[PDB]
Amino acid sequence: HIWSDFTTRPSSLSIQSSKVKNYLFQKKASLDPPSISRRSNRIKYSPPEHIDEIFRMSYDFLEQRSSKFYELANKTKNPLKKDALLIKAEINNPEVQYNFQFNNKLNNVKDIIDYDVPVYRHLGKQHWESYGQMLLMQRLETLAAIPDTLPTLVPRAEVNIKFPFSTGVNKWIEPGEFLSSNVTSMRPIFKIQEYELVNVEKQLYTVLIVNPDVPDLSNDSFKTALCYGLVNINLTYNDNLIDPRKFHSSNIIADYLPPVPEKNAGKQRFVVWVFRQPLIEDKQGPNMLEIDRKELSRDDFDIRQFTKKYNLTAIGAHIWRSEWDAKVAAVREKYGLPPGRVFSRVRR
Amino acid sequence: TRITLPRRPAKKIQLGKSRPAIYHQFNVKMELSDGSVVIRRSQYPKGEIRLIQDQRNNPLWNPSRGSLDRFNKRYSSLFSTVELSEENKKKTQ
Amino acid sequence: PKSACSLVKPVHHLVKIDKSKLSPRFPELKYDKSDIRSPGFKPKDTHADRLNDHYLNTLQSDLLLINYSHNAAVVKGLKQRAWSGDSPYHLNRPPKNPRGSKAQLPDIHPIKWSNIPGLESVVINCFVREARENQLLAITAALQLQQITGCKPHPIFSKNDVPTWKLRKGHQMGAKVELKGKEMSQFLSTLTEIVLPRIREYKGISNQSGNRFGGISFGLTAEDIKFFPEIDANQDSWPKTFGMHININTSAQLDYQARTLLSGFQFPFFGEEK
Amino acid sequence: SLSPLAQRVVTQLSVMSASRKQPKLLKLAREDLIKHQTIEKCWSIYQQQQRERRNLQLELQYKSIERSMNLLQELSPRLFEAANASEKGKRFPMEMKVPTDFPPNTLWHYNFR
Amino acid sequence: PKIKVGVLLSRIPIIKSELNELEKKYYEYQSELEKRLMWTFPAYFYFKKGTVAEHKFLSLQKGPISKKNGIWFPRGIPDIKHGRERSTKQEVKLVNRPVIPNDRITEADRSNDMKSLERQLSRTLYLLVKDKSGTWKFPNFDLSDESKPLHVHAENELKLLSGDQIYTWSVSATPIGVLQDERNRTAEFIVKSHILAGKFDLAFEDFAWLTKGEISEYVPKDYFNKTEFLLADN
RNA sequence: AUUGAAAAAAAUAAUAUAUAUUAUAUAUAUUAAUUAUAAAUUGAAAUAUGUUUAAUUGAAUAUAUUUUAGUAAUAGAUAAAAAUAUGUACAGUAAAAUUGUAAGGAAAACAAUAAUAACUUUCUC
Repeated sequence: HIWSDFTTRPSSLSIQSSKVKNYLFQKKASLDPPSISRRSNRIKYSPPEHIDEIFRMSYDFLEQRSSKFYELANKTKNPLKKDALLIKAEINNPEVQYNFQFNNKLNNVKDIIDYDVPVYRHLGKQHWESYGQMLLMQRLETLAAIPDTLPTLVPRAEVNIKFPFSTGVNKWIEPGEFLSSNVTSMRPIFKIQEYELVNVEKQLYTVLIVNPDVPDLSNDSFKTALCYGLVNINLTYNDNLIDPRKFHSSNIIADYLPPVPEKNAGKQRFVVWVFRQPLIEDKQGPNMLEIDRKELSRDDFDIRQFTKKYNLTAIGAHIWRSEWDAKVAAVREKYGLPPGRVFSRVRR
Repeated sequence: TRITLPRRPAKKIQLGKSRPAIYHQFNVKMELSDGSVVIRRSQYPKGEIRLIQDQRNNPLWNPSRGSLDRFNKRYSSLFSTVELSEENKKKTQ
Repeated sequence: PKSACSLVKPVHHLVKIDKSKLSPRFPELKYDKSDIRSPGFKPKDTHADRLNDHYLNTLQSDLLLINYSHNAAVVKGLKQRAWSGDSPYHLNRPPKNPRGSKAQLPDIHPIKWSNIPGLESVVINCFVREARENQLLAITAALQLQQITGCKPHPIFSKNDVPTWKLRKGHQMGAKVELKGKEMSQFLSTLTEIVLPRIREYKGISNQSGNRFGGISFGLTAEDIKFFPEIDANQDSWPKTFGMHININTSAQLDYQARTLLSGFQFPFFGEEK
Repeated sequence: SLSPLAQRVVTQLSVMSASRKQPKLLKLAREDLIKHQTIEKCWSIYQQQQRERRNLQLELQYKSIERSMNLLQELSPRLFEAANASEKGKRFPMEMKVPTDFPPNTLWHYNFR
Repeated sequence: PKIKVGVLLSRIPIIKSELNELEKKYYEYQSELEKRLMWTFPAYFYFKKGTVAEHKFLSLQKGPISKKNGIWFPRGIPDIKHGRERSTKQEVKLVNRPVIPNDRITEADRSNDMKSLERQLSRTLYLLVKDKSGTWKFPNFDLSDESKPLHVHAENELKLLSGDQIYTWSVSATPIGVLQDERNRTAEFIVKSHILAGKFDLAFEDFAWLTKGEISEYVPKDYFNKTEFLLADN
């Protein structure tokens, strides 16, 4: 009985609720489901017949399978293979399924869904692929944030942004949203959730928010603008919210300048990109990198060139898009930016 | 001229809400010609049927192994083979 | 409409966007029909299928043994022939159609452990021709079919028009039902045991019957349908009764293999084989 | 309004129809739902295993046949030829019936023809 | 090398295979799920109103509890259509003789008679034979003539052994496998064939009809390994 | 909430209530419904109140109050039978010819008829 053992196995694989666990594992269908909170509703409810004995048999079967997998898993040396074996062992565990399905994945509590555990991480990845990743990809393609900034994306990390400091309200930004200048007045907060097996201690990350749609009247086209640039950030599967708490002033290659779209300049895409650092062998600890702060410019910014220079690989992305409103002038004034231009309504 | 049942407005089955037609079926025991019983699910309400003419008593399915009745009844005293031999001269045809 | 020009734009990523999942319109429809949460849920594997079990145990190995031909290579079918490039008019020319046929024919593979012939599907086509006069006859035929199978029939409509036979276009006329898996197996078992022995001068299925590739068929008269136990048990309820065609579809490469398979399930075969 | 025949047709139609004959939807609790999932998944796995076992067995049989036929070809050509014939019209014997649920009165026939 | 003819006679099962403990329970659950989801029995069709047959059916049945005003129904209000609680599973209780099926276990099975053909009805029995030595094996025959085909020769040999009690059917002319060895420079080509209707009963001392699980016990280990896959598990 | 059975909570989504913000957000509670809709001196069922049989429950029967039966097709995002011919969103592929099959025949309906290298997941030697 491998799934009842918790000597070597993490605590997160168990259900933390006692009542639920008891309901799952009983000898007869006597008890009533903890999910149904109300007495009358519990009374009304009737579970399907014979479900218990069969369930128990299924558990035994899959428990045996897990145990067999574990016999292989411990003998394995290479890490990715071992992780895969672990996943195979525990993915069919009812308790872990319960944990994952019916508790929040975004702000996961460590005791319930631990992303340090490989199985839970795999589940989270699968969930991301099912909806959120596809949506992100659609928003990147439709809005034309990929070819315009950075050729392609192979989504690996789930990136979610927030604007807590400006207004007060709590809301994770859906990709391709129209945010007010009040909302995006102060800086955002990232959460880079990584689902691949990666060296947590060594692996650093960079985060770049880029505005491809600021108008350049000499060229009669647009230019990029690095609105916010962080480097050498340390992520951990559970500890992953990039906040002023975590990153230091040394990490900020270009400190947050807010979206201030001009009147009739149009809708401006702000597409955050998340890259992981190149990992160097034969060097213990996190390998930093120095950025030439005079070389990179904010008013015009070759993202692709920058990536080429520092050998980055874009793992994640997110995007919002701002256009002119009444408060952009106020935002500019607060930041000490100039009055802000006004263009002709007609694109002649 | 054409005999029909004229249609009423159709009931809108919404997408996702369509349910599969699980007809009411009883477990029915068929005893064949011999005593071999077989269970089959059936819509007609009859728990047990016993069959007279099956594959298990048909010569095609096992080669290795009431006018007539009325006639037999009312010509029984005579007992009607020997009778065939008696009444079968094959000269005239 | 400003234009009718259809032109799908290329993309800049290899992620496969399932558009259905991004909507919030049909939440019940996002679940698979196999899933318990879907309204489309049905218990599939309710009891042990008997004919299927028999096939698995006895027949399949025997069939494999029969069909072994030593160092048998693939026999390619009739395909679309390319032109020899002996003229510059061959250069963007469509390929010559197949030799005998207009349509291409499939390759016949050697039978191995993977591709042993087996039952794939049964279809019970009942087109009642008196229903050109009476629509109610089609309904009765459909009911009969349902009774026989334990499966939901689909209505057949008159696809064509013709004056000689008093037939309109778009008129409900009989019904069909594709049986698959366990219900189909049951239906076959009933046919073998109950119904076909009660047919008087029944020699069997013809050996000249069938597709060129793994499909065999035959038909039952209105006299033959009264032997089905669901119809037989209430002869008062069934005054009229309709014949039917029975298309058996196998996973057989050729038709003789399919015939052999059907014989394994106690179907008699009488005629001179091709 | 309607004839007796029309009525009977309507009744027949109703027998087939889902109109006012079907129950409520099968709702489950989350724990119950999980239990169901675990039952189904395990079953599916078991079925797959069984399929592989049977498939493997068939493959093994095929290999054995191949081994036999090569040997036969090597040794006795006539015997090999006899073995490797077209069995086009081969018919399973009508005595090899599909096993019933319960057995007959006379289990086995000792005499024949 | 000497050509020899192996023969294994396969008596096929005459009834359904016995379900596994896991399987049975699962099937019961699926049946109960079906019942829960099943439609109402349309009794109005199968039983005509104002008839003697209907009345008996009605008597057999018990009706559902209807909703009635001014009463608490703590299991929800009754949802009824065609006289069925929609919220629950429906149960419908139903020469003139009761169909009584025969016992699947037999007299032979009870006694453990290995020579009998009626001893296992749900399994595939295989004819085994014991030679002059203590070993068991599938019937071997010397093919000296080599004029006739191999499977036909095997069948003839079996018939000779029987004294024309046996009635066999060769599945094919192709041999299923070979048993070969270096000590005796021979080659036993194994044919497959099916006992249809007869005794065996009889150089060989003793015989038996056994399943795949019992053959392992009887026969040697190497021999079993050679010829395991040829035999059906059920 | 009362009723049955033998401290709590940690998703999505929906519903109810509240408030945050020149942000259709968050918090707490709960998981309803899901193929229905008026009109039935006649069928069927339940419950309540009586009476008789073997304090008791079953069984039978009377009245009252209800509930069911109006029996009608699509069950699938349906896909070349016929039907809403303009919008939008999602998805799919036709035809002919050939081989067959109960009446069926040149001509009614149904079935079948090009290739899987590589890739992902699952089980397995």
